[PDB]
Amino acid sequence: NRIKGIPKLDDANDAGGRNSTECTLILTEGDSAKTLAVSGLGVVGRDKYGVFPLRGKILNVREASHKQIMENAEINNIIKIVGLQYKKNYEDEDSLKTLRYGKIMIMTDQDQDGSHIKGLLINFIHHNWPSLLRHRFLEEFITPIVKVSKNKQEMAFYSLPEFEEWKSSTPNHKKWKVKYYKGLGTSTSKEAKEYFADMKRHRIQFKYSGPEDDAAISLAFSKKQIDDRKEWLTNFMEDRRQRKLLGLPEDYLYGQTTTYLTYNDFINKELILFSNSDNERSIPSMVDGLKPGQRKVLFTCFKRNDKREVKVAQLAGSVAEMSSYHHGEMSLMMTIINLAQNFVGSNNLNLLQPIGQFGTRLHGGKDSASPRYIFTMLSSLARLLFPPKDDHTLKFLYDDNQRVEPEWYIPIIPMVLINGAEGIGTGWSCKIPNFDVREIVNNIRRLMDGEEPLPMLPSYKNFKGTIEELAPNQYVISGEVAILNSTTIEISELPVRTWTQTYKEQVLEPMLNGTEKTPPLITDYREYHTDTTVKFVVKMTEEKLAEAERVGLHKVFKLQTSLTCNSMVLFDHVGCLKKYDTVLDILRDFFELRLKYYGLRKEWLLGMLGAESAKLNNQARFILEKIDGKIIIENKPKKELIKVLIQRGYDSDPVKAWKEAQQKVSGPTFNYLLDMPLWYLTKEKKDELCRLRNEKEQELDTLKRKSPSDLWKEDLATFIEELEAVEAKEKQDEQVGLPGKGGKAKGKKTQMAEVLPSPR
Amino acid sequence: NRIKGIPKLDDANDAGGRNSTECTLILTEGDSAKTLAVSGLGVVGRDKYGVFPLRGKILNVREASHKQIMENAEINNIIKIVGLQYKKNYEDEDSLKTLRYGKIMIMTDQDQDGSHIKGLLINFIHHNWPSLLRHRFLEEFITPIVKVSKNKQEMAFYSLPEFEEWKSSTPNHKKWKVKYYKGLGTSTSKEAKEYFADMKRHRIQFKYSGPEDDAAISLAFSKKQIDDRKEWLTNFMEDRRQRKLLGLPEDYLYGQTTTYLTYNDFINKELILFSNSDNERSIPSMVDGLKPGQRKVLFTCFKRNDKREVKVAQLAGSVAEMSSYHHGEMSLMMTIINLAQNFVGSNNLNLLQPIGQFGTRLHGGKDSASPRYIFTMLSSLARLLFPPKDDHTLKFLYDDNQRVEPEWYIPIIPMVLINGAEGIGTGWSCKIPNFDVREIVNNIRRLMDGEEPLPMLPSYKNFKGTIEELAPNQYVISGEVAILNSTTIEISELPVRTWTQTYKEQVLEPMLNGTEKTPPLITDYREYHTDTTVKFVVKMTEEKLAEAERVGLHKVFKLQTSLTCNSMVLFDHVGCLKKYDTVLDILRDFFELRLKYYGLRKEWLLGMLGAESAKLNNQARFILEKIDGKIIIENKPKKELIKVLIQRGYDSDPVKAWKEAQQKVSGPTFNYLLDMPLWYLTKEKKDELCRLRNEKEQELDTLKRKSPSDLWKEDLATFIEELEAVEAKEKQDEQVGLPGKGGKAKGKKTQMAEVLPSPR
DNA sequence: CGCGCATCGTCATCCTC
DNA sequence: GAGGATGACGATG
DNA sequence: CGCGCATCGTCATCCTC
DNA sequence: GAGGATGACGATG
Ligand SMILES: COc1cc([C@@H]2c3cc4c(cc3[C@@H](O[C@@H]3O[C@@H]5CO[C@@H](C)O[C@H]5[C@H](O)[C@H]3O)[C@H]3COC(=O)[C@H]23)OCO4)cc(OC)c1O
Ligand SMILES: COc1cc([C@@H]2c3cc4c(cc3[C@@H](O[C@@H]3O[C@@H]5CO[C@@H](C)O[C@H]5[C@H](O)[C@H]3O)[C@H]3COC(=O)[C@H]23)OCO4)cc(OC)c1O
Repeated sequence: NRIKGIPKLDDANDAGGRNSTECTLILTEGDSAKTLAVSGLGVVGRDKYGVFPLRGKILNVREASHKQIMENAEINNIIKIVGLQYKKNYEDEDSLKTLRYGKIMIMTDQDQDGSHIKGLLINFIHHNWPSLLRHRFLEEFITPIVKVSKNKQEMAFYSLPEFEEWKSSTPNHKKWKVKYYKGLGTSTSKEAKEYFADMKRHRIQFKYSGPEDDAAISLAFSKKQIDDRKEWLTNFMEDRRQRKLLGLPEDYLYGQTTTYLTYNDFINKELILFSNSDNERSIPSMVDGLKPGQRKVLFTCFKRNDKREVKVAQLAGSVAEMSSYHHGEMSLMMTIINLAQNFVGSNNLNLLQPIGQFGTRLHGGKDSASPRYIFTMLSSLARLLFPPKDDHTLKFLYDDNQRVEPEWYIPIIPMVLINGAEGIGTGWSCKIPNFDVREIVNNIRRLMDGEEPLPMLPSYKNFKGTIEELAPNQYVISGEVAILNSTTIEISELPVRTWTQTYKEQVLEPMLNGTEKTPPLITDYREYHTDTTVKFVVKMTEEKLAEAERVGLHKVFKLQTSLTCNSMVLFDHVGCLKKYDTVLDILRDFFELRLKYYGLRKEWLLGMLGAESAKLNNQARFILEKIDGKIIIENKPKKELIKVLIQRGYDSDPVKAWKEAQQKVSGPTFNYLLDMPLWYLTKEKKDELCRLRNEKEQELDTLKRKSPSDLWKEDLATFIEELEAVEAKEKQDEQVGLPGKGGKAKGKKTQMAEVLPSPR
Repeated sequence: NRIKGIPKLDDANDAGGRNSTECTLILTEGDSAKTLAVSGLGVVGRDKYGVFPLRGKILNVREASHKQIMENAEINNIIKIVGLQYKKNYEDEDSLKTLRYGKIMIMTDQDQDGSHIKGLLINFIHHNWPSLLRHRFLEEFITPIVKVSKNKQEMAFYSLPEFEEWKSSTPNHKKWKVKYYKGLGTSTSKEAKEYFADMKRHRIQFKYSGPEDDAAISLAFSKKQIDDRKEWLTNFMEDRRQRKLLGLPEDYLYGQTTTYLTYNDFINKELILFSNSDNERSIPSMVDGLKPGQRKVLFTCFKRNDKREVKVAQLAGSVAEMSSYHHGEMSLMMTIINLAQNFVGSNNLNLLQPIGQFGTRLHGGKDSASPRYIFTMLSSLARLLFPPKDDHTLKFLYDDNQRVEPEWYIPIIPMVLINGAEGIGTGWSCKIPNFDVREIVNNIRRLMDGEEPLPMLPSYKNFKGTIEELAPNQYVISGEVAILNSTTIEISELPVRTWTQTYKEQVLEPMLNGTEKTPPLITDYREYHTDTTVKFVVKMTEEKLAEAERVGLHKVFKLQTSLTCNSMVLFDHVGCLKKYDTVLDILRDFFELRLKYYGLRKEWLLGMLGAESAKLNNQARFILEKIDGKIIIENKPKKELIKVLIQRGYDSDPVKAWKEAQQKVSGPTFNYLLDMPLWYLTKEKKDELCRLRNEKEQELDTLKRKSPSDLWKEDLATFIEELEAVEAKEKQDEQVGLPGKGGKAKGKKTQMAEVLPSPR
């Protein structure tokens, strides 16, 4: 009785023989954990140790079809390794002895990712074998997350709140050399030996008491308890907000040694952190509409200038190095590719430039090449969207004592209304279609005036399809068809979410031949597709055309598309989630949040210009004094020079003062009055400085004269000019994409008016 | 008759039916070529087009065992796709019609890599079916390498000599916008349409006339014609040297349209370039002993400072970006890993620092983690090995109008004698064992004195094994065994090339049990292996120990290792290959090449110090003149100031003069006399400058007084101090690697003296 | 260096007793 | 006792 | 994101009629 | 003619 199916399994010495109850099956996530286990178990033993590497997410068997259960080979092989039988109750001790193993130990990192794997495993086990949750069948192995060392003294920490309490309870901080442990590649064999030297500290079992815990086990895995999970997340968010406001430290686990672990606290304390993290990283906020990955990428791009092009794979490492990215490399490259996509039906305004094959509009749009095959370059719109002067507005986080990206940004327009926010998280989701960019400026101007803004319509770049709204939060999108002759027909325009391969396989194949129930509808079809436009030389029987007209062209060819927008939940500026009703309310909230910052920017600009103004004034006064002549330069000591500078009414460095009043808002400094070359002593330099000192005075007087209003329009004027330039470049690209072919012929076309089923 | 084995094959419409002679099978290297073909053939057609992607190198069937032929599944599937039969002659037209295809078109890039694939394919076909080389069975598809564009005017170029002739024949260079085409990811569908628009230009067939060409076909594929290939490479190298000396341009192919292609020119012109490139990139030179990949990595590392650590995957992109690396990413990361390995038996002096798991000495040393899992940091020895002042000695290449790495370097010691040169190329190879680093300094000192240097012995870091040389260019290496008791035995030291897993599987398993012919030799064994040391608690019958002693301990346990060093072929400073005889001759040649550069460095340093010396002298004179006072600073025009500076004997910028005399070796410049701040007018600055101007004079007088000799020893003194510091750090690491265990017990040990078989 | 299984939740079709 | 067969190998496809 | 086949040539074992 | 079943989906394992 031995396993020979997969070679990756570490067959134990007693796996299949005597002492089946003492056989231990270890599940290791990822693949580096397998190497760590092979390197570490060489000292402890090999008899009661069978290691199996894990791939990743586990298929949820609680809600799946019978065909779906037999799909993943690995899940099926788990039974072959263990020996489970669905139609047999494992209640008697002999039934437990029958199994090839007696205990299952799973090990994960201190991150929240392992919580999902543990929950999926508990679901897979309890869904068919609840009675096995009381016979010491499951246990857990843990790892450290951070270690401090000073003078050969090490301390173990397994929780971030534990580390925070250690910092709050110990004096002389920044003395213990700190070392983070984000992944498995950091640990070595010498550390694994110490890890396996103490089993009572890491090898911790579980405990089950009362059926009520099973309800919690079902809480995160029931499709009928969505509102219950919503209330659960709401209670947790309220508790966290109250604790942060009161400043009381939260609770954590693994403070001292533990033998068992209750399921109720296990669900209420560990998996909830993964749920909160997934929700924070999945859906963007309403202020800037940017996800944390896009935020890190854009911040790293802002860090440099990037005048020339740059590789994607090379940029991903630079982003991960400074943004503290700890989610592999594939996800970041995928996010960069999604930011790079700008074809029709995907986005309306990108932050990069299309260089290479970023996926066409024919086959899924995901047929792009390797990130190193393709190149990229920053766009010119980002400079106007995020002005650099806004760097002094938001407060950055402090991780690793490093200046990192902020929590959000302040754009000139809501990005959710221009690129769409499609986020799927726990408790809620977000799906907002695109709109027109030209109407946004008119709406903002009308709102600045104080009039009721007109209702908007979902628009797309390079899309001539009309959209009519019958019921609120519901939209119908149809394409355009051209009838050249009573026999020939051509589809002019396709609606959103229409891929060439999918539409072909789902429409042309059933219509071409006679299916099991439908006669062959079409007689001929051709696909002269260009890079962006489509062509359909399709022939049809004239008699069948009348029936198609009576039924409906959009109905027969399936050109109609219905969408509903109800999940208007976004992260507020504070951090809460509120289900919204209309777009205009979101625009008004953004307008108020933006109005709050005109005074802040004005206060930051006011006085800052005055600082350099006074500095130049003092420099000019020093030059005039030198022209008159009182300060002897004949090897005078610096002490007398500083004394004269103080006695003659010369202030210190204003830039130093503004820098000092930034963290929380010897003696005098006069380096700037002595770091000036002799070129200042020339006539031309003095003449140009005499007006350079007034060039700043003009702007200072204008700022003292101008109001906080009338600035948004002046800022938008340059943006509209740049947008017209970008549209001219797009028209030039269309001229480049012009082969020299003839224009589309005019033909009869109609749009069907679907009866309103009064849905919702 | 259809193919259903692999889904990757693009089944043609006529593949298996009528018109078998007209069926065309296309072989595409890599995987991007398959996407390019799918994107391009959509316009031309799909009936007579069957595309198959290629994996890479092809197994050589001309010299392989019968078992080896049936190993690669892809090679076997090639027959299933085509329909070849080994025991059937395809001479009659009906036999050609029987095959599923009539023509084979292969396409590769303009690089030399495709030449190897084409040669392997020609070998695979001709080895069993020569008669098929005369019936239009094979053809070729080509791609561009570079394109120029200006004012909507494009020109195609397929050869680097063609591009050189175009540059030499056309005026107004740097006007046509150039675009390189190194790989397949650069080309787009719009370019593929133009590529397939002209078949007569790219689709070129072949021609065979006379059996003599077959000899050339065998020349690059015969294991008995090694000397013939050596003469062939020698003739080509001599011809290239003569053509470069005479300045005559070489010959190239694809100048005009061609219908056929002779095999003789095909072998003598295209594959020879791949052979030369592989030979240039495989074996390092004798001057620095660094391969081009190591050279690019080290140059990129020199470009930056790298005070902190850095990732390997992140560094690889930065190396590829500046060094013009066009060989993927895996090879560069593998080269970095090889540079990072410093364990016993691999290297003696690395250029990096071990951070992470770089592979242990237990399982092949190739069990390291992902390049992003591990970190790296530059060592401190590189600063002394390659002084920055040597940057003005060698002339860098000019690729893409960019300053790139040089062709070689000038180290203080020959790297081949400290890290080994193991290169395998066409025509020759190189395998040089390691030696002792301490003896190199003594040998160099003795050579500088003028005495005959003592013979050296191959040494290794942390290796106590003795080596005795009986015959020249031959070495015997043995380990050490400890006999604790008449029954117990332990192996103290293992010889070079001894891996724990391999030695165990090849020695302990046959000795433990009774094999088909040998009784069980050992009775027990234990493996208490540490990170570096080994332990063997092995028991043996006392009676069998006497027989083992009579036969030989090194002989029975296979502890002896024999190696011969005969391939002493290295690239000379000129570029030629000369088979060397002894190491001392190599040391003398390196000593002469190094002596040639003392005068060059002295000439570069002489005058350069004088330039800043005169500059500081002029600055001090200007300060003294200002103390006396003649130059009025009252808004005087710059023209009068320049006139006074000229009339008072003040020279221009010497740094500008040295910069001008570097490429081939308004009016005056006085910016440095006016770019000085007022701090120079202070007493302390003047007092410190009065001695700073003489600090350079002291070194200048010392250089004028010192000789070109006595500099190498002074340079080596700091290097020996740093080497002692590095060895102290290694001893500190050994103290870190000290668990606290007891020392190895003293025991009887012996080294066998093998009889000399007088080999070679 | 291309190959491949899933998660959270929301919704458009869609088909049969 | 000697010649064909088996792997060691290091950059690249 | 780990999985896997080869090339150029040189040489150490190595084993059987 | 209505309710359970099937995929669309976007960041990560
Ligand atoms: C191999 O070893 C491990 C794999 C993984 C998974 C994974 C799992 C897979 C799988 C593929 C992958 C792969 O992701 C895939 O990338 C693809 C690239 O973008 C587009 C094309 O499509 C993506 C797939 O949607 C995604 O699934 C890995 C990337 O990083 C991960 O986290 C992924 O196909 C089969 O099951 C986790 C591990 O432990 C931490 C492992 O040890
Ligand atoms: C998948 O598609 C393609 C693959 C290739 C080969 C390749 C071929 C392989 C194969 C693996 C590989 C892989 O290299 C492997 O890296 C490994 C990593 O370092 C150590 C561990 O061991 C190396 C292998 O020795 C090497 O073989 C590719 C890396 O870049 C290449 O050039 C390699 O295993 C099976 O056959 C070329 C192509 O066309 C351009 C392709 O389209």
